[PDB]
Amino acid sequence: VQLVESGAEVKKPGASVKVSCKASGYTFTSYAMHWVRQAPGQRLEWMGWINAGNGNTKYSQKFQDRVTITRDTSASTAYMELSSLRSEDTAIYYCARDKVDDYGDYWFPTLWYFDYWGQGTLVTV
Amino acid sequence: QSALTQPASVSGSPGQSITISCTGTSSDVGGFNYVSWFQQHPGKAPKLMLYDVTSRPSGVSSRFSGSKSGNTASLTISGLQAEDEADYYCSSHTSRGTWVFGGGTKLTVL
Amino acid sequence: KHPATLRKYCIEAKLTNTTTASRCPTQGEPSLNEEQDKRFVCKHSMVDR
Amino acid sequence: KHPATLRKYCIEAKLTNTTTASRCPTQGEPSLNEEQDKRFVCKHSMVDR
Amino acid sequence: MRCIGISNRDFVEGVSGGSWVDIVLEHGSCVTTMAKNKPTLDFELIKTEAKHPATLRKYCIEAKLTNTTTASRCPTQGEPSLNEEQDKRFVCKHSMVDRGWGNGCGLFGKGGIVTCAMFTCKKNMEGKIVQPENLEYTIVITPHSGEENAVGQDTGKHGKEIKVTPQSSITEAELTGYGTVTMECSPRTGLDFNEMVLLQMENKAWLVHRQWFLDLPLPWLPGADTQGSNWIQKETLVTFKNPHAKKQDVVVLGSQEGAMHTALTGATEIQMSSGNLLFTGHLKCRLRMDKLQLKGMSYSMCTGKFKVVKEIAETQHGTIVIRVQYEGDGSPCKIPFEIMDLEKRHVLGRLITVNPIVTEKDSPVNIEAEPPFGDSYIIIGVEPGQLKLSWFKKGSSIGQMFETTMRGAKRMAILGDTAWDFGSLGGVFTSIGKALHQVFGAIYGAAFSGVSWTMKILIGVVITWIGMNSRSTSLSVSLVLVGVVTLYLGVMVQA
Amino acid sequence: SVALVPHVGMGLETRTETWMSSEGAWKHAQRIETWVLRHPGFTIMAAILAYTIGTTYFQRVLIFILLTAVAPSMT
Amino acid sequence: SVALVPHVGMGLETRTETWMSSEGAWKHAQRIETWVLRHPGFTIMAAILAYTIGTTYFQRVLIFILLTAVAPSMT
Ligand SMILES: *[C@@H]1O[C@H](CO)[C@@H](O)[C@H](O)[C@H]1NC(C)=O
Ligand SMILES: *[C@@H]1O[C@H](CO)[C@@H](O)[C@H](O)[C@H]1NC(C)=O
Ligand SMILES: *[C@@H]1O[C@H](CO)[C@@H](O)[C@H](O)[C@H]1NC(C)=O
Repeated sequence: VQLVESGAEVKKPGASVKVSCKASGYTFTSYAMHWVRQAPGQRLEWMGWINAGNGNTKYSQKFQDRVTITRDTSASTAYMELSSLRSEDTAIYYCARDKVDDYGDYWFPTLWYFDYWGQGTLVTV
Repeated sequence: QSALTQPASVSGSPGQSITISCTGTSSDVGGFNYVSWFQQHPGKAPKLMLYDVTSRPSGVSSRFSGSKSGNTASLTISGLQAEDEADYYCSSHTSRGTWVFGGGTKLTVL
Repeated sequence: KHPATLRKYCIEAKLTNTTTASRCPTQGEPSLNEEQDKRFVCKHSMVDR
Repeated sequence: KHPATLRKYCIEAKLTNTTTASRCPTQGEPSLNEEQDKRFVCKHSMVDR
Repeated sequence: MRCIGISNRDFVEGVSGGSWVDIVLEHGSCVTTMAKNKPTLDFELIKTEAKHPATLRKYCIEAKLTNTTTASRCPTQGEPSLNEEQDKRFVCKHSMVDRGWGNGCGLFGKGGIVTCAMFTCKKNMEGKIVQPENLEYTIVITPHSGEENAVGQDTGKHGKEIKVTPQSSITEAELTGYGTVTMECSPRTGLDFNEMVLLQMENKAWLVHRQWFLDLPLPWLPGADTQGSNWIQKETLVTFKNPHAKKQDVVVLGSQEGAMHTALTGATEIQMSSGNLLFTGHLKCRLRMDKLQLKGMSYSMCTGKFKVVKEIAETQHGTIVIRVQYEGDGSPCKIPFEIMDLEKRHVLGRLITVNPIVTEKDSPVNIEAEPPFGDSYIIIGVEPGQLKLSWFKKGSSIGQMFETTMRGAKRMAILGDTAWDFGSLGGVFTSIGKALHQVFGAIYGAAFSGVSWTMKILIGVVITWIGMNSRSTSLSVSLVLVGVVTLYLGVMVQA
Repeated sequence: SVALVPHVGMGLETRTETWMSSEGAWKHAQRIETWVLRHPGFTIMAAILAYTIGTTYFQRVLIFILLTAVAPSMT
Repeated sequence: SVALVPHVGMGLETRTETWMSSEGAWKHAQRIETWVLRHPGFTIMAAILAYTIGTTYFQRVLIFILLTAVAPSMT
């Protein structure tokens, strides 16, 4: 089980940066793919999750109108798209997984959520 | 459903036992057992040290123990080896279906 | 001529912004900020925990 | 030890921002924008017009 | 041990001489099986998938009328003609309008009139059918071991998932460390999919009766029509209006999606996107435990100290689950666990996680046990450092018996004539009961098909009254029994 | 219409929530309540007819309830 | 639903033809006939119940008619 993201990206303020996480070593469709940011020297921050089984999503209120999360089942890749970027969005973006229930609904997490992360993606502006 | 509170820094001489506190609300930490502790070394992704308040992953040492009392959940390290020096982040699945991460704490060990 | 509208009825709606909140057993009911607003349709139920 | 709040009951309250809306007879019901907020308490009644 | 924390969990106790037990699985429900020398297992039907569905009929729920043409005939000249009238993609109607000198006829009477509009479907609902050979049920067998989750293992839980298809209806689950279990399932009886239609409307799907689907009053294509230019029953979705016998107009009858949603009440909704997943089925299997064995039976009792790392909690089923951890010398060892009285001179409760063992020292094991009604004490460990925990169970034995009888009656109401196979170990009484229930259920389905629950209650009351006021005692009791049964079924139906 | 053949009584019922079960359990009975509230005149005549038709007391109530149920649902 | 409460008995009926008068004149009776055809079992049971509950041929026939008409509509 390994989660691989894209390379670090540098964006001018007001632009939109899209990052990706590639899920290998496990059934992509059976897991929910979370996005967690961390400003340099700040705490972690949950952004939202994409239910790769059926594409359902839930974003943190702080990103509801800006962050977009999408999946490619065949590519086994999740996408994190944060438009209207600002100065404060300079931070390493991580991707963490969480198994969805037997029916792919994913409304209750598993106690061991975020067990596997990605190395993170650095976005600067 | 706001950021959990943790001390900015924690220190402890090697071999001592060190305790970290994560204080939430009736929905973040006092309502559910979705309390997980993450260890992040600088320049690296976080590592799940504990989950379900007390449980730890298969590869996690037995020196890491978690407790939860009321709205506060605590993480205690016993051996406190040099490899235990890292930023420790607390998280919890809130009642609204979101995730809240504590501010994080740092262990200096020496 | 000049009939005044008496009542508007909805024949085709659409639901959006769905949200859920849960409580552990014996701890009463959960609270959703959207419950205050009257344009959100809400319902209380119990699920096994 | 560590009790969990189950319910919260109001003993002393206050009312502010009272507003009213009236409808001419036979024309239905009056409508208030604040009637859509659940922190506003409302009542419908009929007056002589 | 997934079957804890679910309110529909049901306990199957015992196997037959051949080491097999009959169990009926359900999607919402879960089954926990306990045998004397076999480990406790949790069986749940998680996924039922119908594959390769074939469309038998398309129904139009939102039509449209576009090219309206009309032709009029003067009185006493018969009905007029339109060439669109024998076009199948046009809906036509004949009527009579007043004709005279003003109209341009020259005779005073009723003149035949015909109007035609082209019928176009804007939205439809596909009723699909699946061959019973294409059902693939998915089951999960998790050994109720007490082991906690492992991150490193390829399977985080030791639950094993076995797929049962109608052709390959015999399969064995290999539970690592516990031997193997064999399921001899009967998919062909779980649902009669030759009398079912997978009715997919716009973005939602239901599992509905096939005659009900074929008797719907909507325009329909046969299902093989790619062009969609020959709708049948077009008049059910249009109205022809002739007021004052002066004109004739035809209008479409409005999107029928909401009327279809109202007509779908009482149909179980099933997913029909990215596969035809039904989460409402039940499956009957014969569970063979002969190759299933307890793990660590050749271990010695633990001599060290136990600490509870997860406070004892009571499940919804009247059992208790606690999580203990071991601080002793014997790496793998049997956990001493008893439910006794205060003086420890009587054994009151029985373990559900049979043979609790401690494989790894720094690895808690969580134990499900069934304490007796009232006060009881859970003793864990041996005398030096032994931990004794008190517990009170708030029920009563008569109450549990009543609840169990209610649960049995409810499963009879749901799985009529198949409930006998939920815990059967063979036997003459079980077979006699199943045969009598089959006969009576056939009669009941004949005499109560397509009737709402209120009608069921009314008929039950009438039958009970007839039985009560009956001269013969045998007929009186039989009718009162029939009335009570149909009253119960009407109360419990439509869920 | 299609909504008048609701698929309520066609067997096939599992231990899973069917479509519009809680909503549609009493909706017909509530419809009858509203109809009887709006049309009390017919109910009186139905009671009179039930009383005059059928000799036993059980018979009269059976007829009255049947008529009051058919009336609104005759559409 | 709304379709379950039609506008047929309102008393506002002029000489002009109404919305679906031609179509809906016999829809209910056709639907009852189709229901009886599809579900024969309940019809025989209703006949037996009406015969048992009615002392006279008028009571039996009326009760049977009411039972038959209510069963489909009640769904
Ligand atoms: C609902 O979601 C939309 C996005 O589809 C968003 O623009 C809007 O602000 C949300 N409104 C509420 C009340 O959540
Ligand atoms: C209500 O009244 C107060 C003064 O009592 C005023 O300050 C306020 O703006 C009014 N409206 C609201 C929404 O508070
Ligand atoms: C129906 O009317 C449309 C209007 O644009 C026209 O294009 C089409 O050819 C017509 N079809 C007929 C008259 O069959």
